[PDB]
Amino acid sequence: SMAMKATRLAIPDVILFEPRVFGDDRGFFFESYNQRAFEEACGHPVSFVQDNHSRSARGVLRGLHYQIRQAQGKLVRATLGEVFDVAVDLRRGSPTFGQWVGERLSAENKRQMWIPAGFAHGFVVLSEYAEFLYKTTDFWAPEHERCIVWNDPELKIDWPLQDAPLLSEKDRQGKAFADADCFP
Amino acid sequence: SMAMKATRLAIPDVILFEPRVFGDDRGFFFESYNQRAFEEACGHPVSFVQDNHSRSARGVLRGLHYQIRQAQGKLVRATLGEVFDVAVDLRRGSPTFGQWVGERLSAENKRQMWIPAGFAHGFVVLSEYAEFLYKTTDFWAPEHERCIVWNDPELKIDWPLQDAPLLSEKDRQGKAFADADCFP
Repeated sequence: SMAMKATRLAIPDVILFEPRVFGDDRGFFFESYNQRAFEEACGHPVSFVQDNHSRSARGVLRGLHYQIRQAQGKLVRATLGEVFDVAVDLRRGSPTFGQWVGERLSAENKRQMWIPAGFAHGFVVLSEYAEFLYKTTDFWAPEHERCIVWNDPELKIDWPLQDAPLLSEKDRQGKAFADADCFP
Repeated sequence: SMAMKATRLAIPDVILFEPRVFGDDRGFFFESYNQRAFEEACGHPVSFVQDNHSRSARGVLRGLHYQIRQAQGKLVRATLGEVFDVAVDLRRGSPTFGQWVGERLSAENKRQMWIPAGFAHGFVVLSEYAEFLYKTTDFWAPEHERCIVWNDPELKIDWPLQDAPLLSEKDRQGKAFADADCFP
């Protein structure tokens, strides 16, 4: 069925993609996205309207973000460095509501995650510096972004970390999972 | 067009040659290679810089070899015994990427295969002993040879075998087609 690997995770709708590479470390070529494979993989059509690119230093943790209005699916990867990327299922009635999955994505391993509408998203940087890019199905609007605090006790996420995250004020002020409005 | 038969296989760039023989089993003469016929057959110039000769016993399977750097076309035959020789297309964008073809080459049938740059190559010995020789367009460098495991499930190669291959450690440690770096 492919020519990039696709693997459903503990939470099935969340998918990990692995591009096939051609060439080697001194020259290589790879497909970072293929509408056909991606749609066959996720089982439905998708339109990406915005691409976002960011750079953040070791230990920066941007996180537990999601928009309830102007909801968005996100396809994320690391073109530089290594992050641990996390997805939380906040879908009304989901059998896996309140569950999370996480994976290391890096420029070396070239892995990506699709995180559908209805999930909260986050990552922490593990390398000296990380460059993160994602494609979304709708635009990032601050007036609509909610947040769940990274270190929430019930989610009890396994941050491969071992040093306090450098968080933004906003993310520090994150809501407790218990108090979090979730997705219809 | 000839005076050795040339036949394109299911994967067109891979060619099977059959020399015309003169004489018989108690004396015979045949042309194992003719720059002119070969170039007309394969459609472009070729230079061969190294010839390799090997002897291996029944069931030895040396395989799924290719070099991405110092890439090589290979023209192979059996001067003694019988092998089943296999070619796998690993060319970025090839319509037949991930496809394979195989043929029995022997000292008796005198058949040969041209396996261009961009393919992985392998053979298993079917006779008591086999002597294998090939001409390549660039030199065998171990520091560059990659390998796909002979019994890969997706390639699902039809090894006329019926007994476990005696493999080298290296070939045992072969990569899965899925994880294999391929040719730009």
